Amino acid sequence: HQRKQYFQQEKFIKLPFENVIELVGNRLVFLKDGYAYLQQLNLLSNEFASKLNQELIKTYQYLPRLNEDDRLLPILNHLSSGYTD
Amino acid sequence: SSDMEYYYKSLYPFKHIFNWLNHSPKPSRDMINREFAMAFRSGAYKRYNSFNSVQDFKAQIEKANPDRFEIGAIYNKPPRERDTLLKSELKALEKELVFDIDMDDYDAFRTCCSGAQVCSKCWKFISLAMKITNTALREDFGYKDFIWVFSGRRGAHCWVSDKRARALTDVQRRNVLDYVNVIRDRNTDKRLAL
Repeated sequence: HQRKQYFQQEKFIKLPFENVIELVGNRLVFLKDGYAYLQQLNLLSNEFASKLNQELIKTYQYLPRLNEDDRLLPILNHLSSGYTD
Repeated sequence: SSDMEYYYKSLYPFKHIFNWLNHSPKPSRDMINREFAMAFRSGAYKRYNSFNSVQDFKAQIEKANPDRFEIGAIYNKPPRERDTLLKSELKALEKELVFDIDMDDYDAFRTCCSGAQVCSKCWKFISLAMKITNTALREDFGYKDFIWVFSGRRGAHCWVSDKRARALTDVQRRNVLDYVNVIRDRNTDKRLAL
């Protein structure tokens, strides 16, 4: 019943299967007449994660050009290591 | 050898193969830059062959007299000029999407023929194979120009020449394959558990 309720509110995306081949191979997406009906939030989440990871690597490449300013690095170090009568 | 020479001389339809391979009455880069491979009776195998016209096709194929020749893809540069190019230069661009179906995987379920034999009774497996495959291509992928060609003994080759299908990359071809290939494990001693 919870799944049916969630499905009733869930929108879907119509697009070519050629852009959703990875989902197609696992039978995660319903197909008709060459179109794929995307469980969309998982797709948007995964593309966001991958894009974010690529941008993270880009910023890690360009960071030795950012270490020159004094006001930023202590803050970045503190919020990086903060993860640890 | 004499029969094969005569066959290439007077019976094989060079013009129709050239016209379908060029996809235009006028010769175009789809033919000059397409790779061809000839397999000889001695076992020699020559790749990177290409033809610029129907007449050049005829002269080269009659002169070499191969037992069979196989079709390659369209390249950015003429394959016959391969020895003048670096290995990285010859990039494949377009090839008609193909399937291969054989009786080899059905020997565990047929008794009308044993080993390398075939008749109408066992051909029903292959007929159902084309039926399901053609239904898939037409309904799910929308392809129109696909033709099946007998493999010579007991198999059938699919050739999808749709402009969308020719230009599909390797990953897209693999995706279509694993889409159609439901039975990934061909052994009969274990449950599929699909």
